[PDB]
Amino acid sequence: STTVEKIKAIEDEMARTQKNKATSFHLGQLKAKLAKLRRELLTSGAGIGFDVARTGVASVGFVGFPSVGKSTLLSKLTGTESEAAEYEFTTLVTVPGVIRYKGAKIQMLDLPGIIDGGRGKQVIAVARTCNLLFIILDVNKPLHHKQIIEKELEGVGIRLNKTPPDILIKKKEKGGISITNTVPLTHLGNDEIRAVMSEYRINSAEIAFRCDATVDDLIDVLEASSRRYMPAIYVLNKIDSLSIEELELLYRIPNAVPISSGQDWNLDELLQVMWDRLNLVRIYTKPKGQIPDFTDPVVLRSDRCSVKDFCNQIHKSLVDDFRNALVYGSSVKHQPQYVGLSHILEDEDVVTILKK
Amino acid sequence: LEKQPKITLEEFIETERGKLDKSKLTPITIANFAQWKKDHVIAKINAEKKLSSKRKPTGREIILKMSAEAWDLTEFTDALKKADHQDDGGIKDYGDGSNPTFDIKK
Repeated sequence: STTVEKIKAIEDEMARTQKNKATSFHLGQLKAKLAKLRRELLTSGAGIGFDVARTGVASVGFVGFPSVGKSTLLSKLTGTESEAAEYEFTTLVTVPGVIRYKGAKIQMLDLPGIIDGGRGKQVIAVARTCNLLFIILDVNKPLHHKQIIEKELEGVGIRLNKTPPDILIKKKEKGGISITNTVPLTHLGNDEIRAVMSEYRINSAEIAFRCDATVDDLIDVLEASSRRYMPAIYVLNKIDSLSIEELELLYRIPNAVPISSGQDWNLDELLQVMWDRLNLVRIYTKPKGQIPDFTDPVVLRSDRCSVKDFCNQIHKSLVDDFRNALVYGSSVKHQPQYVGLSHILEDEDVVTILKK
Repeated sequence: LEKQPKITLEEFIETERGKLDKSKLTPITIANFAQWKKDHVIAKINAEKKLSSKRKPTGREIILKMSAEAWDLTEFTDALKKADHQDDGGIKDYGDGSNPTFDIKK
């Protein structure tokens, strides 16, 4: 398409343009032109729950180049040997399997489709709607592969291990672009900010920087409705080619879990960290008379754990006859407390619902 | 050693790994890894112990203190866990996540 041709033309220009005081405005506009185009590709009911059935409280995506290490990894994590489709590179997404960890069903997807150089947009949507990604590397040759995986993921608006930047943009009527600043800005000039805002055809606005924002950070904020921020774990396979001191050293890299898929080393850690990053919320049900069961929590998602959500998870009707809920736990500022439907629960809260 | 500066995987490959004297390295055998793992896990436990003292107690933890010292939902819950567990045959259960094993089926 012309739109896919337009992207390559900009990537090309950027690569042959040296970066100085004189070129920075244009390059700022180019980055913005590029960002806008890339979002248009996502523009279309997509991803998990649509393009594949959602089969857990969380869905977790694996991204890696084909290898014996990665096949063994998936087989081992899921308990079932790789199926015919998990060996095809023309295939775009597979489900290696569903696991249960601390009571939560977690769907594990493999996403070879993200690496390929209608259905192409389905794999992208799936990737974007995962709760966590594992990036599988061979620690004997990590850089080339890491660089491609990241480019492809960033390219489709996924932001790995990031919180949205603290920039406020208030759109104005008159008087052009006005800029506020907390911590001094080491990466943006006003020229570049204007470059981005004008490319976005924003005549007049008030922008407040509470972070040492980069030009990409600003763009991310402008593109906030389509950016997907997600935890990613760098799985560094093949540590048996290293040494103890080298292994220790990998733990100085954030979000890395070094493993050996052959020996099983650190698979336990891998799963623990996965759980930690997914931030699911187990609620323990307690009837008025008896105690909470602690055996069968209802597991809610990080961004969907209201008392309302708890109720619905148990049965559609409950909301209609809801008086209130009695809650013990970290979500309430006194033990216990009565709360309403909109009350946001926290992992291992204990809950007793009451009838209207 | 304490709080040490963080590194990238790039930094690791390009400069950090090479600072090491290769003739002093400890082989990563089954035995040496087991010893390293033993200490690794012990540190986690010590780190967690310190965090526990500062974290608000969980609803679970609160009931447990209260223990150690009206809506009948049965029908809906029974049904829910039944549904939740019906496909259990094809799903590997890690339980509480302690001491997992990694046997492959089929």
